[PDB]
Amino acid sequence: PIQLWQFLLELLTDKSCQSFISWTGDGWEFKLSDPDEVARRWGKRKNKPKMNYEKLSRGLRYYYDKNIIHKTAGKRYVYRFVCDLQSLLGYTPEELHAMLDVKP
Amino acid sequence: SMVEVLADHPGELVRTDSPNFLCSVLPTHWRCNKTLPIAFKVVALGDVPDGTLVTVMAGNDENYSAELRNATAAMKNQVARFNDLRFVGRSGRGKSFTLTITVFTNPPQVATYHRAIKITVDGPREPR
DNA sequence: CAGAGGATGTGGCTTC
DNA sequence: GGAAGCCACATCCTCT
Repeated sequence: PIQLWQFLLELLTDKSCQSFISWTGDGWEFKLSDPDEVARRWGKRKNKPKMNYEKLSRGLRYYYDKNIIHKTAGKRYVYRFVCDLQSLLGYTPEELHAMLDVKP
Repeated sequence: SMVEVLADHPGELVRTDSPNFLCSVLPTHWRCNKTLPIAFKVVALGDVPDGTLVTVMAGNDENYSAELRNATAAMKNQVARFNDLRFVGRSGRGKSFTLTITVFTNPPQVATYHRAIKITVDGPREPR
């Protein structure tokens, strides 16, 4: 059993995926630069060949209430974890950025 | 009066613990936050002037006071037609909510519909 | 198009 | 073990 936000967190902590999903450099804010690739990989991980960005984002919208992820208004494909990731990862955003050579 | 009204529009009305009011039959088990198949209505046998407000509360041993939606209606020609009433709160495994209907006359009146409806996250569902 | 949210239907899991 | 609950989407869809 894997959840959308956990999956996005995996992609965001693997430097190989930085071409399609990456942190913005601002806190826990991230961007799906290539929404289709994330969707495809999300579809593959759940075994849902038809998965696309329109349905993956519906998944993200349900998180608005659960205070897990919020949208960054005005910036296409940009969201931000609002839960306590530091607590869960044991790293501040600045430390995690550095481990991944995140370019703001 | 009550006998004629129940026969007026047969099968769809049920008795409250109050002799001056009757209400729509509710499904035995329904999905929380889902629209009811039949619009819930409260009928007044005695005289209730139009405009009188009517509300419903739901609750039982697990949930003293359940979250509802559109739980307020206005009497018109002795009928309070709730526009899309909904049950958001859950009533607990194997349990049903008890409805308390309050008709805002002066003085207020209260009619009760015991063990009226079970509300769960899935609602009536096909066997797996 | 992107994005908010409502309405429904499913598979995975946990509780009795 | 199974029925009945809870969850997290997957799918569509209306609207801004």
